[PDB]
Amino acid sequence: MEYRLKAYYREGEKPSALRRAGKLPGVMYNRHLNRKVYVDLVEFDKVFRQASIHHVIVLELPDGQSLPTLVRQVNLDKRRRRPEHVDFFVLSDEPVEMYVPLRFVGTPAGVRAGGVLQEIHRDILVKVSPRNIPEFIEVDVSGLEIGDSLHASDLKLPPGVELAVSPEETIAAVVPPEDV
Amino acid sequence: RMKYRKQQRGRLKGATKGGDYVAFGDYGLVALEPAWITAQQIEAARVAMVRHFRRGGKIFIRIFPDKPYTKKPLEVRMGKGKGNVEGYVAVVKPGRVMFEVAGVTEEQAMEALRIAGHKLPIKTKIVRRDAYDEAQ
Amino acid sequence: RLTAYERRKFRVRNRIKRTGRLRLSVFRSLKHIYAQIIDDEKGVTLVSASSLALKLKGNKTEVARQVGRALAEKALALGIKQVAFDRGPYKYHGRVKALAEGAREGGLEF
RNA sequence: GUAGAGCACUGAUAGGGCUAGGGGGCCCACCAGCCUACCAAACCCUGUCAAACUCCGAAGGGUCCCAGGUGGAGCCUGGGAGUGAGGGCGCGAGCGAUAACGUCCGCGUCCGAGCGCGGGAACAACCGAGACCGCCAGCUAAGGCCCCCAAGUCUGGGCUAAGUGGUAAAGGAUGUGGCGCCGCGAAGACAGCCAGGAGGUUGGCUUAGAAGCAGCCAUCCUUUAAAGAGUGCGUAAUAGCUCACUGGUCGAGUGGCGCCGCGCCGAAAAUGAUGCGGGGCUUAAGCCCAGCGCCGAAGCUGCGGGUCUGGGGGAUGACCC
RNA sequence: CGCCUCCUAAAAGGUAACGGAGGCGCCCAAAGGUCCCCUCAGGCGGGACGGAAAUCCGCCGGAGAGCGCAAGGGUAGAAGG
RNA sequence: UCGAUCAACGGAUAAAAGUUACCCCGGGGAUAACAGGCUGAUCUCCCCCGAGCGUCCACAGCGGCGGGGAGGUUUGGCACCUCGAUGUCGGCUCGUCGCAUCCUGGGGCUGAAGAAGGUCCCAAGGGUUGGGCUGUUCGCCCAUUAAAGCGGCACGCGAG
RNA sequence: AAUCCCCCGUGCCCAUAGCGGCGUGGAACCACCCGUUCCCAUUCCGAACACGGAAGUGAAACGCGCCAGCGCCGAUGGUACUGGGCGGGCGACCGCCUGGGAGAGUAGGUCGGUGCGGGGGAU
Repeated sequence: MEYRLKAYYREGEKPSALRRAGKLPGVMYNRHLNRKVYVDLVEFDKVFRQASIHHVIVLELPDGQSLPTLVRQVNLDKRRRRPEHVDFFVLSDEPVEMYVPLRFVGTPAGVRAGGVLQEIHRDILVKVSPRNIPEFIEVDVSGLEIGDSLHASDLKLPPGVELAVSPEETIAAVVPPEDV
Repeated sequence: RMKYRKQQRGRLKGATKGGDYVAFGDYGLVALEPAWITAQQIEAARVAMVRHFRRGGKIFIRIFPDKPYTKKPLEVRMGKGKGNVEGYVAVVKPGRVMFEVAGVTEEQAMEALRIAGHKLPIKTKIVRRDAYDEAQ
Repeated sequence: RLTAYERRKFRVRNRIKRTGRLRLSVFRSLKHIYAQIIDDEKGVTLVSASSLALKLKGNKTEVARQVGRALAEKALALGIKQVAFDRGPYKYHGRVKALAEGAREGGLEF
């Protein structure tokens, strides 16, 4: 869950001041209708942090107009961390650009195996799924060694289907400690 | 080190900021106040880590042996073509995304870094994955 | 692509640089054929050559020479008095040699 | 078109997927199979760099015309010339060790050549400021006001207390104070307390001994103070010890990791000592933010004078603006 | 220790350095004129003497092959064949 | 319109090499050499981390790898004082300060029984021998000794 | 004559005028098409260029419209940069005031808009 406090003024001087209080610039955006609303960090963050929040949208409260949104971009801060501008898109009904949180279990044959461990490359999926993506899209296997690897092909796609990604290209693979 | 089959003799000198950040495994060592760092020192860390980590499951990388540093002569008087190639290394300056894995699962990795860099050569910090990142 | 199209754009750009003010654009082939006059892309375009008023599709590169001489005088007065040249999708021996002589009288006026 | 930037131009290069070039491959005359052991043109994805790479691209600077445009410069013609090597500071590239009151070039200031005053202790070039000459006149810069010495030992709100003031890094720490955060089961807390520290817990090897307190893992059960697959003093196993628990005892707040601003350790010298000196640490101090106030320049105003230059009345002067 | 090219000239232009790099002190009698035609390397697929790479067929391609000679500019809307 | 590395390329001539510790005249620390200065190369001393040795024990004794300062010595960098003048070595004689202290003591530590070593922090108090050979200070060697230190001051000393 | 519309040419705009996918037209265009003595032509062939004409067809070149997969376009915000004035630090260097303020990065964007001659398409 999310919400915020808008910017009548915008661009530079303002976002800076924001920062000053403890507010970072925020872009509220919906298919070609745009408004600069501004970020109260602390909380902002707890929220973001959920991360489940960054992968699977949430609802925000502005003025009193409860609406659906996610981050489609973000300027997180050079010299350290935290940000420089947080970016969200509220959706109508056709969400195609989806980097849905992805989980898969490489049930043993990996590290309990030849020492080799499994490297997670994809871990998430930017496929398609209009106003319909879980907090957890997932897949599984039982091999993590030899010179073994698997990807977008093997994949195994659930309910709100649609691969906006590619004909396989490394969800994960296993490498040796000092070989196997 | 490795800056093999270069192409030229030498660089020059400056420094100020760049583009290192991400994550890449969740066992991260990020610089902060540096500049160039000996490809060697570098390997140092490499070692440090590698060894600590029960000595097997691979770490990853980060910067490179990048440039050719020259003290030219040996100690002469100065006016050589400034020639002489000699020490090769990294050029990372604004807290950089230095990325090292293994499967330590813990403040164990911590230590690994701890020394690796404590060593290495600067004011620096370390962590994990904190604000993902979306590409095309 | 760039190949034959260029056959074209080449006679093009060269023709173009050429500058004695006007150029007629002949056009090879049978009913296809027909030639229209132009100058600087001021925007304008003097007169139009030969509306398919067929005279002898026969062995007539002369169907040609005719439509030509025609256009020749057509413009000749069509647009009071002037001098220049033209395009051509080829050398002057057949269809095109023809539009040529046509023009040829167009200017010759005898 | 450098900074930035980006990577498709070229060149780098790091973990990745596919692929062949070295290969096991023998079935060994329709001579083709897995493995893959392969360098990968590659491969896309994940990755960051380039003054002499760049698909993007400025921050200004360049300049043509119109307009500001008088200080006062602006222009052309002309005779009298001096330097033709200089350093410093700031920014931008060289170089040098990214060393030097080094040396190379450039934008600016500079200092000489005026740069004579303030000044920061005293210091050619670091902040202030242009001295034509007066004043036993007043307003100010910078930067100052306990004193040595002009100027509040002002007020207000803090934070250090080591003397930091009064040069230093790597890095170390139950420093000091501050977050913005964690434990409060008054089903009364933690260090302090009391007692029990429970029976199968009794090889698995080794059993000379594990029968938690010898090495290669065990991760279950009953059972209540709630339960130690026993964190620990140990030898011959074993036998004894503190809580890791009450359980009761107490209860009422406890042990933390990140991010903060102010200090200590780290940092040993050569005639003697030192923040300028006296000095001073809740004004006297110092660091930070708050506001007032007076000091102090040949700098600025007010009595006046000298002087040249445009113009103004040019009578010789002259006077005045 | 003369000249051309690239960097540093820091974006006008334009500048040292015992600063980086690297070429020329030929010729081409026809690479000198103009008219007419043509149009790359390389990738792939299929083929006589092949047989990583000729020669021919079949597709593909901001043109990265090309232009005596080095670089840089250009540039096949050819200066290129 | 021809001859021409006049190619140190703007090119004095056509036509030119040397050597001076035998030397001599002009000015400049706008150039070396001494030392000084600033830098620190650095070497010396110290300080971090720990791979790792120390049967067992990381750190009693030790440190891989890499890292971080102090100081003004050694081998160097520069050019301003100095070229109307600053005598450079070795030694002598009289030395003066300094501590990372050698002998001294005070110490915690030990892989410390004792004794004896060795391992750091504190502290300069006095003290810190003769010869040999070598112009050499350094050095190696003889004999002891409680011990027979490192070094600052143009590597102190020619107005001694 | 001088209305828009179908077009065959032939013009400015450099890839939303592209690749490629589905469609679709010849009546009239126009293309391929027929054949070659004759213009004139292939260092081989009229392959192309060319001459020489009914046809046949609309496959192929071909014009619009739908399709955005690749490609091309590529804002709002946002940071880096920095023109200029001031600070904070021995330091490499950090930071503060005032105008300019690309890139990439989700948007979302497109499968051209039109100059003129004209066969002509609709008394």
